[PDB]
Amino acid sequence: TQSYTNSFTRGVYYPDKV
Amino acid sequence: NFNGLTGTGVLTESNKKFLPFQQFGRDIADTTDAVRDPQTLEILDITPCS
Repeated sequence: TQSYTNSFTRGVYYPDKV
Repeated sequence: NFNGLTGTGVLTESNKKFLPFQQFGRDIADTTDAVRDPQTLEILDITPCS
């Protein structure tokens, strides 16, 4: 069910249009 | 002026790979070096005037 993996590189996006 | 971004220079039509979410381009020195046409998709490099 609800396990817990770490967020390796998960968690970055693009805050720009540059 | 294209989409509120004013300036002065010479356009030279580059083939810079702008992605769909990219409308402006800034160089290593945080200086504008390329832009997209708000109407068409041509990528024009803003080169400096004489």
